[PDB]
Amino acid sequence: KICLVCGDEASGCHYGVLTCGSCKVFFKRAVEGQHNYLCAGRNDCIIDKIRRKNCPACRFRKCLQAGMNLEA
Amino acid sequence: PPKICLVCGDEASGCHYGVLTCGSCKVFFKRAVEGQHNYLCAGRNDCIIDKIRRKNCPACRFRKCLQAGMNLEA
DNA sequence: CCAGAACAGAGTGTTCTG
DNA sequence: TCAGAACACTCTGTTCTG
Ligand SMILES: [Zn+2]
Ligand SMILES: [Zn+2]
Ligand SMILES: [Zn+2]
Ligand SMILES: [Zn+2]
Repeated sequence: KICLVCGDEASGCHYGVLTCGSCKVFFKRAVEGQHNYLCAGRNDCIIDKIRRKNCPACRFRKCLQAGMNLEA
Repeated sequence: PPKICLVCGDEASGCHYGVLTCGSCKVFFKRAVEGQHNYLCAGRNDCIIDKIRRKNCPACRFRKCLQAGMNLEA
């Protein structure tokens, strides 16, 4: 019931990992797209519902470390 | 040499709300003071604020504005 | 149930003005 | 001079569709 990325209420298993709908589309957009993501911190940034917009670099790292896969 | 924003280090357009700043930090500060927002640092509150990363942490950005002396009083 | 599309909002940064 | 209004943009998030 809890997104393994941001801790928000999960909508199901997306791309191999239990996640919220916001993290689902964020991950796909991050993989397929082109951005400039740069951590302003130490790359330990806290990712939760309120702060997940703060550091997409760390959020995307968490997605990957959680094992999210587009071909899953 | 161009003038430098004391908040994010971008090119400064002049002195805004008491401090030499870029236009983006000018309008960011006004909106932060007047508005209701959720600003919580995801870091240690030491976050780097520059032109590229200034959008990352409005909490640290606002802190820098205040520490630089920005105010609406004059 | 889930992927992707369609739709919509938050926050930002610029130009324009007196 | 600098403060304010307002538009357009990016990144984001929810509802809809197959
Ligand atoms: Zn999530
Ligand atoms: Zn980070
Ligand atoms: Zn600035
Ligand atoms: Zn911060």
